[PDB]
Amino acid sequence: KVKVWGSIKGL
Amino acid sequence: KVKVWGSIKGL
Amino acid sequence: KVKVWGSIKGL
Amino acid sequence: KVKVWGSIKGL
Amino acid sequence: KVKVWGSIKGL
Amino acid sequence: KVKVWGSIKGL
Amino acid sequence: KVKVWGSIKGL
Amino acid sequence: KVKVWGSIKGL
Repeated sequence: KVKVWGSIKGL
Repeated sequence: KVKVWGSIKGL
Repeated sequence: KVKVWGSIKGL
Repeated sequence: KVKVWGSIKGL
Repeated sequence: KVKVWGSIKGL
Repeated sequence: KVKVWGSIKGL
Repeated sequence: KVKVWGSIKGL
Repeated sequence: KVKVWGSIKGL
């Protein structure tokens, strides 16, 4: 399993 | 702010 | 599946 | 207010 | 697909 | 910034 | 075990 | 950039 997390830069 | 969360399908 | 949500800063 | 919603294609 | 919709605040 | 972490299933 | 890590380009 | 590294279990 590969987790993805964060926020889109500039938005 | 635009959040991102989940997992990569097939991994 | 990687979900995306929120709102654009400053708008 | 400008909302954002969806999922990243291919993931 | 990541959808974007709304209106610009103050305009 | 959207980060990724995990391991490939079955390996 | 095969680890996966980093960040998605362009985000 | 999403790096991958390790070894296959049992081999």
